[PDB]
Amino acid sequence: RRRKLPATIILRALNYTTEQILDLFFEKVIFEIRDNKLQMELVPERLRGE
Amino acid sequence: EFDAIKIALASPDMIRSWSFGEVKKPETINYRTFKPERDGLFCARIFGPVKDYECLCGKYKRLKHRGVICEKCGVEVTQTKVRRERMGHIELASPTAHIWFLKSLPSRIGLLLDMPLRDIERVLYFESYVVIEGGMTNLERQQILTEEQYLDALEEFGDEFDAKMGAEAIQALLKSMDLEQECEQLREELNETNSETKRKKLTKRIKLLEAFVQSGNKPEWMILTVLPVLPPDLRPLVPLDGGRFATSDLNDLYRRVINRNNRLKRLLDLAAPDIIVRNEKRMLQEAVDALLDNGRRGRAITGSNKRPLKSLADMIKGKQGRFRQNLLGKRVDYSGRSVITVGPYLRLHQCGLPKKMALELFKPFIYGKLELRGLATTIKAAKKMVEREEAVVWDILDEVIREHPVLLNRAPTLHRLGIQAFEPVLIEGKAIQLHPLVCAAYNADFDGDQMAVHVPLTLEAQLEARALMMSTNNILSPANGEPIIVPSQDVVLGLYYMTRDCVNAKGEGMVLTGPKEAERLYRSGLASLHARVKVRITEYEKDANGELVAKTSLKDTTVGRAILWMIVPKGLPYSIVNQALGKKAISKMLNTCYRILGLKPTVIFADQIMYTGFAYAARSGASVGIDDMVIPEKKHEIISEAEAEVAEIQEQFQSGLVTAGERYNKVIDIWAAANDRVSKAMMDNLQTETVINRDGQEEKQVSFNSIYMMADSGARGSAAQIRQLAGMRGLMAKPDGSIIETPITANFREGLNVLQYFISTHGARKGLADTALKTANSGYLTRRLVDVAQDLVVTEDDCGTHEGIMMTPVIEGGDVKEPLRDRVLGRVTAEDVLKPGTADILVPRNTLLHEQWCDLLEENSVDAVKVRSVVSCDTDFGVCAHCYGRDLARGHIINKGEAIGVIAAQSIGEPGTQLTMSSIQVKNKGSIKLSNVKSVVNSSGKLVITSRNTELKLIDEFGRTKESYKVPYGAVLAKGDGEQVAGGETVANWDPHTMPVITEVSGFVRFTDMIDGQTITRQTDELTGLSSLVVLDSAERTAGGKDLRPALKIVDAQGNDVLIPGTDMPAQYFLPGKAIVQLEDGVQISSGDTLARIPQITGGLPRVADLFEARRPKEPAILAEISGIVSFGKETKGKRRLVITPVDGSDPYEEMIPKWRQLNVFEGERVERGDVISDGPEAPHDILRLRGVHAVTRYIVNEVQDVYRLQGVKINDKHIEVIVRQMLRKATIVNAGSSDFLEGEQVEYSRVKIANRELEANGKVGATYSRDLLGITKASLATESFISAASFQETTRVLTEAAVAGKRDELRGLKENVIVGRLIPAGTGYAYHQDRMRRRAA
Amino acid sequence: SQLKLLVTRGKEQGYLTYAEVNDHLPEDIVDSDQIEDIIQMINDMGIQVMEEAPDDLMLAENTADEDAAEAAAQVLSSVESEIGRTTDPVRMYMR
Amino acid sequence: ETLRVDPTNDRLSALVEIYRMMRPGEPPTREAAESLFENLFFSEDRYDLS
Ligand SMILES: [Mg+2]
Ligand SMILES: [Zn+2]
Ligand SMILES: [Zn+2]
Repeated sequence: RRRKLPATIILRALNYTTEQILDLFFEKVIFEIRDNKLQMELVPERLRGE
Repeated sequence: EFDAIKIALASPDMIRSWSFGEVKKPETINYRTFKPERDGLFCARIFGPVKDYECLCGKYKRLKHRGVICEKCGVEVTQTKVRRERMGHIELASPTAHIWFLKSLPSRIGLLLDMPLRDIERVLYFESYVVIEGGMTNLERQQILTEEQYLDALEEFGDEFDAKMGAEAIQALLKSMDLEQECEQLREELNETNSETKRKKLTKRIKLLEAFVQSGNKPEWMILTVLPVLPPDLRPLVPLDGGRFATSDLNDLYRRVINRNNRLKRLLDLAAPDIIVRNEKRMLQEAVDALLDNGRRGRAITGSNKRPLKSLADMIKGKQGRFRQNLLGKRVDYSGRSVITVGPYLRLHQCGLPKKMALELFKPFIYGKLELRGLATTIKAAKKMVEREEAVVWDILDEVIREHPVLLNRAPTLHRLGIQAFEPVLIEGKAIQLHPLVCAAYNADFDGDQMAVHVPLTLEAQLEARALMMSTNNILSPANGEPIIVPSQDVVLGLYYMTRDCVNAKGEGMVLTGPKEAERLYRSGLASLHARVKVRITEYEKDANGELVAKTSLKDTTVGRAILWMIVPKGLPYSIVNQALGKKAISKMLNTCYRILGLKPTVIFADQIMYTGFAYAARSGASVGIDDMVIPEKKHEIISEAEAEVAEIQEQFQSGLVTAGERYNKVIDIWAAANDRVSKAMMDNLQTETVINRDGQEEKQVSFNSIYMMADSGARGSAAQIRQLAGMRGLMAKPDGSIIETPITANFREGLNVLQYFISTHGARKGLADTALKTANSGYLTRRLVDVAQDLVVTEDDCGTHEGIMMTPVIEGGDVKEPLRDRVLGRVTAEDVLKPGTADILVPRNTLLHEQWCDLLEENSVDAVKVRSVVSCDTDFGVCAHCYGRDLARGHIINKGEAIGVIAAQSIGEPGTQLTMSSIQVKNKGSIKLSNVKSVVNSSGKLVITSRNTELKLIDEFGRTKESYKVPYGAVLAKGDGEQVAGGETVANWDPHTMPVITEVSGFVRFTDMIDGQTITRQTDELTGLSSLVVLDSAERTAGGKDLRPALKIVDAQGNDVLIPGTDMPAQYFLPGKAIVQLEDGVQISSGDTLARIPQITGGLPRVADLFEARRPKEPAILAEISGIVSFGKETKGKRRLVITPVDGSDPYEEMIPKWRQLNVFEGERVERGDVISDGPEAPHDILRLRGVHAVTRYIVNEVQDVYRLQGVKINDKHIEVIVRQMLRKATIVNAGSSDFLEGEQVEYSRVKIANRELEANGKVGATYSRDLLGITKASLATESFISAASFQETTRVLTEAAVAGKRDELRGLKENVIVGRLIPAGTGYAYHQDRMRRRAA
Repeated sequence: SQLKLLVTRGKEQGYLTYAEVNDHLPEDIVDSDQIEDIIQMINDMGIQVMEEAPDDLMLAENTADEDAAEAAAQVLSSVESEIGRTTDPVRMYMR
Repeated sequence: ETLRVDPTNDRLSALVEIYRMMRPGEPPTREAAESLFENLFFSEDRYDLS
C-alpha cells in the first residue's frame, strides 16, 4: 500500500519485453495483405459487436 | 481577589525574576539515600525543602527557626507545599527558536520579518547565511547567501558584510527591526500607490505591525535565551513500592536539554571546530523543540517504552490535558451511588436513602451535632461513637437529615431535569428508593440502573436545592409547558379500569347520593366498580373573580367515576372524570388542574392520582395469558389468497409478461395488502369481542381483553405490537435495504420456524447498532449547540422595541398541522391586535398571552399576530425579558438571570435520540381566495394564471384561512377567484408535462424572425400528420440564425401586429429551444392557447445539523438580486448570462446561470427581488441577504420543527430562535460612514449598533452594514476570551494568537468563571457579578 | 501543479486517503520526511489524511478551517518549487 | 494504455524505479534493486502463502 506504479513496470521487471506484454494479454489481428487489397485474416467473431 | 487574566510574551529578565536559582546539572536523586541531588532537577535549595520545617542538612528541625536558611546547605526552612510553586531557569548557551512562534503556520516570525517559513528554516538549521546589515555593499537586508557566496563576498569585502547563521541571526534581525519606522514607510507607500494586489497586503501588514506595537511585546522575545523549568511536584518522581520509581516524562526531557546544553558550553570553552559546534547547536534546538511541544515537526523522540513521551504542550492540550478536563473530570467529595427501586409510598418531594449510605455522607454534621449536645466530649470520642454506632447516633442522624435536601442525578444527564433535589427519608436497605412519577424525568427504569447522590454543604446551596431544584418545583418540561409528571403504566391502567362501564353490572340502576355512598357500595361488595348509576355530585367552579361558586346536580356516571371524583380538587368540572381516562385524558386533567388552580393543588392531586391508580390496579388483577392473544379465524383464508396472488404473478413472469423488478414490486404490494387485512381482522375480533346481555337478548361493548386494555389505555403497547402478537409479523428488511418479497407469515403465539428467525435476528442486530449510533450523534449535536450559545443571559426587563415576527398557523400541503394557539401561547405581543372590523384596541401591545388571552383570541378568529421574538431583540449582550416570553418551566415569566442559551441548547438536543433517519382537489368547505394572481380568461371558459406566486387559500364564514394550496403557472382553474366552492369540485387541473406560452389575444399566428432550417427544425409527426416548425436551441442549427430570435406572435385578423397592452412591443414571444410549436403560420387561435409548449432529502439528525450549520445546498435555486425587466446576453459559454434592468435604477446585475439548470423566467419579464428564477433548495444565506432576518428565521424554524414534528416530538419556538440569534450575530460593513471602520470588514453587530447610536446623537451619519449568517461551528470560533476559546479549540493556536497580541481576558462568560472557579454570571451569582461591575466602574 | 488539485479534491471529498495523498505527490520526492511535512501541512489546514476510505456518523465538520488554509496552500504550492529534507539532524551531519 | 503510460523501457530501469518507490533515499544499484525485488515476493524466507 505504498504508491502507484504503471502495472506494466513489474511485467518488464519479470524479464518480459513490450512484445511479450502485448502478446500475453492482447490477442492478434494478423493481416495477409496480398500487397494490395488490404487482405485481412478476418473472422466472423471479430465482427460481432461492430 | 483578581479581576482579569493577561497573557503576553515573557522577557529573559522576566523569566529570571520568576526563577529562584539556576538548574545546572542533570542529576535528580542520589540512588542510595534518596535526598534530592545537589543542583539538579530535584534540588532542595532551589525548589524548597522536602520535609515540613526541616532543612535538608538535618540541623534545623523545628517550627521556631522557620524562615532561616541553613548556611551549611542553604535550604530554606518552610512548608513543603513551597516545593509546588517555585520555578527554575536554565541559561541556554546559544539562543533557540520558540517552536510555537515558528511552526504555527501563520509563522509569526515569518509575518514579522516578511520571510517565507522555509528561508528561516534554512537559516536556523545551519544551511545558509542571512545578512542583517548589507550597508555599503550591494547586498541588502534579509538576503540569504550560501556557504560559497558568503566567502566570495568576504573576498570582495571582509567587513560591512554582517551575515550570521542560525538562531543567532534571527535574533539579530528581529532586534534591528524598528516597527514604527517600518509602519510609517508602509503608510507612505500605501497612500501614494493604490492597487488591488497592493492595498490589501500593505494595509494588513500595517495592521499587524500596529497590533504588535500596541501589545507591548518586543519582536525578539520569540527567541529563547533563558528557559524556565517547572516546579518539581508538578513533575514528581514518586517512589513506588518494592524500590521501583515512577516519574513523568518531563524529567527525561529536561535532562535531555541540560546535558546537551552543558556539552555545548564545554565545546565553546575548547574553541572546537565549527562543524561539531553547529551539530551541537542543532541538537540543542531539537531538544528544546521537543521539550516545548514533542512531535510538532521532527518525529517525536521516544522513550524506553517505545511510546512518544509527552511534553509541556501535551499537558495543556489534548483531550487528556488540564484543559478539556471538564469533558469528564473533577471527582467530588460528599457523594455516593447505588441501585434504585420503586418505593411507591413516598411523596414526590422525598426519596429513600439507606442508613449506611447516609451515616457516611453526613459524618461532619454528625460530629458537630454530637459535640454540641454534649453527648461526646471531644471530636475523637464522637468518631469512636459513630464507628461503634451507638443507639443515640441514629437519633442524632435523624435530627441532622431532617430538612437537608440531597441532589439526585443519573448518568446520561440529557436535560436539566436529570438533576433534582429530594428530602431524604431514612431507609433500612441498600437501594435508593425513587418516587415513581419522577422516573419519566430521569428516563430511569428499575432493571439495574444506578443513581448518584450529592450533598449540598453551605447555606446558599441548601437554599438553592430547595427553591430552584426541588422535585415539586419542576413539574413542567423546560422544552414545553406540558407537565412531565404523567403517570406511566400501572396507574394509567388502574384509572382506565376504574373509569369504565359495563352492560349488566351488579348494582346498575341505583341512585346513590354522592361519592361516599358509591365507595361504601363498591367496598361493601354490593356493586361492581363499573356499573352505570345516577349520583348527586356537587361541583364547584371559579368562574367569578376567584370565588368558587357551587352547583349540585344528578349526573349519570359509574361508581368507579364517582369514587375517583373524591380525590379531584375544587372547582374543576365533572366532565374531567367522565370518560375512559386513558393516558391522554389523565395528563390533560393534570394540565387543566395546574392552569386553573395552581402548583400546590397540582402536586397533591398528582400524589393522590398515583395512590388511587396503584390501589385500584391491584384489585383488577389484570394478568396476561396465552388465551388473550386471540388469533383471527380468517387469517388462513387471507394468507392462502395472498399465496394464490403471488403464484399468479410468478407464473405471469415465467410467461414473460413482467420484469423481475416489477414481479418483485407487485408481490410486495399484494403481501402488504394481505398484512393490512389480517391486522384489521384481528383488531375487529379483539376490540368488540365482549358481547353481553342486559335484561334481554345481547349487546356488544368494548372488550375487556387484558392485552387490549393494556394497549388501548396507553399503558404499554400499540397496534403494531399486538399485530405482531396475534396477527402476522409482516414484511422484513434485508441487509442492503431491500425488503424480502415473502413476509414472515407467523406470530409469536405460533412459533417461528428456523428460517424466519434468521431474518428477525438480522433486523434486531441492525436496530441494536443503530441505537448506539444515534446516542453517539445526539451528544455531538448538543455539545456544539451549547458551545455556540452559552453566554446568552436575560439581562434587562424590557428593550422597548416594536419589531417582531408575524406568527400565523402552519398549513402545509393539506390542512393545519399546528394551530396558532400553540405557536403564540406565552409570547408578548409586539403591536396591538385588532378585531376583524377592528372595532377597538382588543389586546394591548405588551400583554403576555396566557390561556385566557389565547382563548379570547380564538373567540374572534384571529390568525396572524405580530409577536416579539428574540432574534429581533435590541439589548446588547443579552435579551430583554419581554422580548423572550415566559419561562415555560416555571410558568410566570423569565427572570433577569436565566441562562436561556444553555436551556435552549439542552431542549433542542434532548429528543435527538428519538429521531430516526395530479389536480388541486378541495377537501374542506370554504370560499376561494387567490393571492398574487394575474390571470387571463381563455376562450375555453377556464382560467390560467400568468403570475408566479399565485396561491389558493380557503376562507370560511368566519374569515379565517382553512387550507392552503399552490396554484401552478398555467393551471386550468375550473373556478374563478373569490367565488363560492364546495368540497368535491376539483378547483384546478394542470398537466405537469406542458408549460404554455399562453397568449393574450385571439388572432393570426405569425412567425416573425423565424427562418426555417436556420432557426427551426422542420419536424413532422407522421402519427397525427402534424407539421411542426419546432424551435431548437442554440447548439444544433447553423450560424445563419444563430443569435436570431424565433418570434411567435399574435397579430390581428388583418395582418397588422397587435400591441400587447402595456408597452410598445407586439406580443411576439421569442421561442426558446425545444418549444413544441405545433400550429404553423396562417391559423388564428384563441386568447391564451398553447401555441408553443415548452417540454418538461434526509430527515434525521443530519438534517438538523445541516440546517444549523447553514451549508450551501447542491443546487441553489437562484434568486433575483434586483427587480426589473429580465434579458439574456452572452451565449455558448455554458452559462446563459441573465441580466435585470430596473424600471429606473441602474442595471449592473449579471450572473452565469449554469445552462445545466433550467429556468422559469421568460426572456421578457419584470421580476421582483426575492423571487425564484430557477428551482431547488433555497440556501439560508440568499434568504438572509434578500428577504432579511425574518425570512431566514422563519425558514430555519419551519425546517427544524418540520423534522421534529415528523416524529411527534414537541419543542417550542423560543429555543430555535435563540439558537438562530447566535448565528447571525456578525455584520459586514459596506459603507464606512463616519466612524473609524474599514470599507470591508466583519465586526460584531452589537459594536456596530452602539457606534451608530453614538454617531446619530453626536451629529455625524451612521455606518452602513449587512448582517451575515454563519454556522453553529464557525460562530463559536469567535469568542473573545482565550480562556474560553482555548478550552475546546486548538489550544496551541489560541495561546499563540493571544500571546502575541497581548490580549486581556476579563471574565464575563460562564465557561471562563467555571474554569477559574468563581460564581457563574447566570443565576444566583448574577447579582454578585453586577456588584463587582459597579465597584470596578468606580 | 497536481498538488493544488489534490487539495481541492480533498476539500470536495471531505477527506483524503493515503493512496490519494500518494498518487498526486511530485514524482521527484525520494526523502520521506518531506512527504511527512507536506501531509502535516495538509492536515493543519485540513483535511485529515487517514489511511483508509472510511456513513451516518457525522465527522468533525471543519475544525481546521481558518485563513491558515490559504497560507498553508501557498506553502504547499511552494514545496514543489524547491526540495530538501533538513528534518533529521543526523542527516545534515552525515551530509 | 498502461504501456503508453509506462515511463520505463526495460528491466533495469523498472527495477530502479521500484527501488526508488520502496527505498526512500538510497541511490540505485545493479545489485540493490535485484536484492529488493527478489527478497520481497520470491524469497522463501520473506514470503509465504501457506
Ligand atoms: Mg435500564
Ligand atoms: Zn543544611
Ligand atoms: Zn428585544
